[PDB]
Amino acid sequence: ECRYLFGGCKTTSDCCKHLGCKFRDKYCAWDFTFS
Repeated sequence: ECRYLFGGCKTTSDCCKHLGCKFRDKYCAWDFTFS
């Protein structure tokens, strides 16, 4: 399920688009392109 900003993600492939799961916070933080 696309875990928007601050969405519990088990991995990077568990978040929305512009978001990326970082092995640390457990949530989904922006990550896609230079912005």
